[PDB]
Amino acid sequence: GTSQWLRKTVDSAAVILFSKTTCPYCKKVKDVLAEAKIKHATIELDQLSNGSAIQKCLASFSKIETVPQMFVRGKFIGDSQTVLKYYSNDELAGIVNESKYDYDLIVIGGGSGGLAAGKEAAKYGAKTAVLDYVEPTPIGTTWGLGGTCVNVGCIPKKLMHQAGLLSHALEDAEHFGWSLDRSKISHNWSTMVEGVQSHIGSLNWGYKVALRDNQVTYLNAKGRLISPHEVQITDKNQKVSTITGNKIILATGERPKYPEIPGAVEYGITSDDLFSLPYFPGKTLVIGASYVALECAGFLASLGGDVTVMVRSILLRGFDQQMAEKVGDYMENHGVKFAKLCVPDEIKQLKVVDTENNKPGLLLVKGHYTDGKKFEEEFETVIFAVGREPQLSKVLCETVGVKLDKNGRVVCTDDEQTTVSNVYAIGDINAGKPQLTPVAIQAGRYLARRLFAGATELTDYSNVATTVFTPLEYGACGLSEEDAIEKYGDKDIEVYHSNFKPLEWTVAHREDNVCYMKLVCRKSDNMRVLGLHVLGPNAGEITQGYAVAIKMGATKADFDRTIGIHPTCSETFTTLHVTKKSGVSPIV
Amino acid sequence: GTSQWLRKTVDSAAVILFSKTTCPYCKKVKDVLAEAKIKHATIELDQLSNGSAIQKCLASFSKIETVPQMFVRGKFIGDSQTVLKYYSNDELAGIVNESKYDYDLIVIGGGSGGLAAGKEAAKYGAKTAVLDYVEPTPIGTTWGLGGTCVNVGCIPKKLMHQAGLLSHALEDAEHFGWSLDRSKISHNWSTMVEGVQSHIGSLNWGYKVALRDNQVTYLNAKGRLISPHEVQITDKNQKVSTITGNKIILATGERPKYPEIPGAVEYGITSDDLFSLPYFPGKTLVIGASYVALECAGFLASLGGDVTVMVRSILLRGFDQQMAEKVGDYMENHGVKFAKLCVPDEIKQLKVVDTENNKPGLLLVKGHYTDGKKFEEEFETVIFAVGREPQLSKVLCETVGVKLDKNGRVVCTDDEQTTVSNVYAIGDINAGKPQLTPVAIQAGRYLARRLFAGATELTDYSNVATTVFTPLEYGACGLSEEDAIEKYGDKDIEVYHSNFKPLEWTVAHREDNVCYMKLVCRKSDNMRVLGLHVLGPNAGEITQGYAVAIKMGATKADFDRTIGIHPTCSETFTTLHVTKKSGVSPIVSGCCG
Ligand SMILES: Cc1cc2nc3c(=O)[nH]c(=O)nc-3n(C[C@H](O)[C@H](O)[C@H](O)COP(=O)(O)OP(=O)(O)OC[C@H]3O[C@@H](n4cnc5c(N)ncnc54)[C@H](O)[C@@H]3O)c2cc1C
Ligand SMILES: Cc1cc2nc3c(=O)[nH]c(=O)nc-3n(C[C@H](O)[C@H](O)[C@H](O)COP(=O)(O)OP(=O)(O)OC[C@H]3O[C@@H](n4cnc5c(N)ncnc54)[C@H](O)[C@@H]3O)c2cc1C
Repeated sequence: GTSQWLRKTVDSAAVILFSKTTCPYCKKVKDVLAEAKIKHATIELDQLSNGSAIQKCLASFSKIETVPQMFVRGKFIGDSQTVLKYYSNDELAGIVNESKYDYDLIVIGGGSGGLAAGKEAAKYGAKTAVLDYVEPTPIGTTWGLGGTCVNVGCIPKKLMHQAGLLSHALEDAEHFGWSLDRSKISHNWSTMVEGVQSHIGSLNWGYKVALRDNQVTYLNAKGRLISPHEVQITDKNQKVSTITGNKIILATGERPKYPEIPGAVEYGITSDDLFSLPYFPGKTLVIGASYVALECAGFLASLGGDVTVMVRSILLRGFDQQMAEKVGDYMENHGVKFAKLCVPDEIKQLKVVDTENNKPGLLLVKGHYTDGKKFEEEFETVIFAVGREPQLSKVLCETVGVKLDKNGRVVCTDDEQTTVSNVYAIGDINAGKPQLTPVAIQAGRYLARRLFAGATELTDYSNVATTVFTPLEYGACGLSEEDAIEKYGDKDIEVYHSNFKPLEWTVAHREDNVCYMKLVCRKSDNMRVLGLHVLGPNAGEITQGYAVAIKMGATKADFDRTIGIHPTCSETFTTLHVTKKSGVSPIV
Repeated sequence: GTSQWLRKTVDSAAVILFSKTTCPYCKKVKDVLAEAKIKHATIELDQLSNGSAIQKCLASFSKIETVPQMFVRGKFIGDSQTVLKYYSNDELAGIVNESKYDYDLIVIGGGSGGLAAGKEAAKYGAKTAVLDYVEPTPIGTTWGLGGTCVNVGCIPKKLMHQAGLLSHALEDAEHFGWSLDRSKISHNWSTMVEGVQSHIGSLNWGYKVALRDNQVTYLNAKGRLISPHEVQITDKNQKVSTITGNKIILATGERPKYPEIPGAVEYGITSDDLFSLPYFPGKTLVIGASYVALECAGFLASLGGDVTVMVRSILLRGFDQQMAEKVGDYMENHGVKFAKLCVPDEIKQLKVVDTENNKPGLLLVKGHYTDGKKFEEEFETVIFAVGREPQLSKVLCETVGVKLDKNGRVVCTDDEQTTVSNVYAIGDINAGKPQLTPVAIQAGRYLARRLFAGATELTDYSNVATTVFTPLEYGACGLSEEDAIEKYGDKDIEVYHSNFKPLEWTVAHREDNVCYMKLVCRKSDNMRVLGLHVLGPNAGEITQGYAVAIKMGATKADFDRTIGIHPTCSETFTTLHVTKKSGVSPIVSGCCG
């Protein structure tokens, strides 16, 4: 067992040090490499029960069995004696840097997973190179280091969500005694975008510098994979180059799909454009039903905008449809108009964008309904939230032969390994993995540890909790009710559910029976909580804690035994009693 | 033992039916009892691991082994044919009403635990009586059914807390692009208390109906447990009677302590008085350092008040002390003055409460410091929050023999049983139990079930999560740091921790590195999470979910495995790596990277 583990580890590590805490020579060397500013991976043999047979199995690599044993890229370099010998002449900084390639690792793409990976690898020695190029949107939009989430994703999305939530905090303030007129108050999109952009702006820098502070060579270059070890980089002005790499990680992410219809690319905008947009979108049509679509439709509405969402079939496909229904309903009951069962045929420009005045154009959206009826309306802005796609034909020469799936995504074994043994893929592009930022970060960190630090641990992609950040938030962990029903059958699935009202809402004279949560369990299995769902404020803060207990395989009995914190939204989980089969109402 | 149980179920349950889920004549008997509006507990034997043992063992009460078998108050009343025979002759509703005592249960205290228990026992066919009487405070303040939490506790507490959060959310709006100065806006306290009371009003009524709906006899009366089964009662106009009850539930709650100093009861108020006070408190002094003390100081400050807090010794005794300091230092930095190491000596009236203008008085607070300096300041109102005492001397007639402890609290077994074998106490009074609402409700329900439903499960009192609702909230679950070391030794205790900033706080320009969270773990036992602590927004919402995993015995490995939800405050618990004994600083370096 250990024979194969050790065979892969030393071969792939850049700067590694086998050691004991119990061996004095081993700790003395750690002191030296520290004041020599050498980053190395430390395997501690006294803290492992696979280790009993390592010193004996290091005879095949260096013909010795004493600790410490420092390796550099598969080949041995020396123990306490040879390390100090190489130190007292400045020769250590020259020996560690010795490399078969330009870099131990090249990371193509500087987004959530990309950056996370490069930063970790560098910690254990790897001379790392992270490449990031942002390709302009049709209309011309670009941004700094950080990837999707930082620049055009979670960060702006949630700050804008926040601006939107505060719209109703202002309303509620009045009921709680605060003497302010909500009617007289308005929102300045422009002010808000400055705020948001300024934060993103400082995040771009944070990263840029973070890589510097980690001996990670950051290049603002478009990377192309020409051969299993060679990456072709293009700079800000066409100077083509070819750095070599030992390990390759593909972390290039996705971009927003445009529907294949006239006028779309020319007059329509994606989420890429929305977050840095100079002027308030105005009367807006969102075309799509992804969490991206409803999130954006949701915060534009809250900022006093005229918002329509065009929906071809169902909202939030993949998500639990009872909950998606309740999400959509909340939004409809609050001004988001829906064009149900409807597609766009074309987008025609009625009016151009006024820059000198900072105001949107007018656009005409021609489309049809399912029953063939026409659709025709004028919108100031058209936003296209119809899925995202990886564009790896910009990154991969087919002649390297990295296998892509039915829809253009890197097919990987469970170690994020591609069909090409030194090439790896993480994040949004790794087929079948949930497409979320902590998922990519985790995937990346755990991969760096396996490659350049001899770790075993794999990234667990199951029961990864999510939050859709709509006007009323939706938090989820585990299977949707319908999925749970297909897996272990209807008679096996019990659903304990309930409506609830945040105490903050009572005085504020908001809805009863609109906030809602449910637990989806499997009775044959002790009533195992397969799935947790909640619609209400701070849904993500609510959900996060249970994602742990679910990972650990919680049952309904666990939830019951746990005591509530009062007054909170989240507690209502701890005292759930009404099941769906009983037909009893879940209202208060 | 399996038999030991059965005896306990037949002798205690008001109305119980023994059953199988598959047996058609059980289904018929069930349906029949539902149509005749009869409430009963049920035990489905086909889903009890000791099933065939209990069934054969039933013969000692009924003489039969068949199902179903109906029992009322320990009297076996018949098989299917017998019970069907009773149903169409309509004699059934009278056979369940037959009882030796007036009620199967007298609950004394219509508060959190009392109501919770009341409603629960009632559902299984136990005849139930909830007693509630609200003793007015010194200045003469009273409220309706519900208890402390409903009228003068959690509900008004967090509602006022919410109003304090809105203050800072008005500042925040401006940065997020909204058109308001929030520098000229003021807060109208009169409007807020109308709203807060309006709600407590509807909860008063709500709970009253709830009891009636479950056929619980609600008496707005003072309850004296005069004998093991006798409860003497005084209604609205000193008219006395007596009612009997098989089993008694004490859930009388505590009331706020006062100091032994002149002027206190005369000129000062307690939290009971605060949440209905018609005038704005004005320059307020809060004497204490309990969560009530801090919370009330917190939102009063935020609501535009001049607030000083006099601490005898330490902030939040009982709570992890590192967390208590941070909690305090926040409040100080946000305009809450603290007279530290300080106790009051007396209070004197300088102006009388203008009760026709909605304006406070003026009070002289003479006090001395830990060393001598003699403290002496004026305050428009003064609020005492020095802990809360049980008034069992007002309820429990001495001659019964129910053991109280050092502090006047009912000593119970871990099945809530007092020294008098049929009397139980639950909630704030059950000594040495965490004094919280969801505790008092869990205790009540679980008790009611054990008795009248034949359940076995007790209330788990270990690792109960809390959240102090100060300006920046404090959520906590399990052992403090000074207790994890104190019990398992420094060498065993590994503390992971980290500062954080809400993404919401960035644009709004609030503090980086004031929010803090930590995980007190134990090396030997696989890094078992013994404690979780969090200072930051929505701390209640954050903590709750983890209190479930903590319960099941969570290890750091478990937090590590779990993916974060981005962007949330709570997610910082999943990537914690920095430890204390390794020396690395908690501070989040920058907008990271
Ligand atoms: C509007 C929106 C909101 C979202 N909200 C959330 C949320 O709230 N919570 C959550 O968990 N997730 C959210 N996500 C998803 C999240 O953004 C992704 O899961 C995350 O970006 C995955 O990171 P990645 O490294 O795989 O790809 P990316 O972050 O996109 O990184 C890829 C980077 O590589 C660059 N690149 C591409 N090709 C090359 C090449 N030729 N050479 C050099 N560089 C290249 C790209 O420009 C890009 O910057 C949201 C996504 C969107 C679109
Ligand atoms: C300011 C404040 C804030 C709080 N905030 C929280 C919080 O945020 N979260 C939390 O979990 N807990 C909180 N608590 C604690 C919570 O209020 C108590 O833990 C809970 O109310 C205990 O319920 P109980 O049934 O044991 O007592 P109570 O709810 O007080 O029930 C006692 C009731 O019985 C009545 N009574 C007394 N004697 C008799 C008698 N002789 N006959 C008939 N009736 C009688 C009393 O009038 C009273 O209404 C707070 C407490 C206070 C004071």
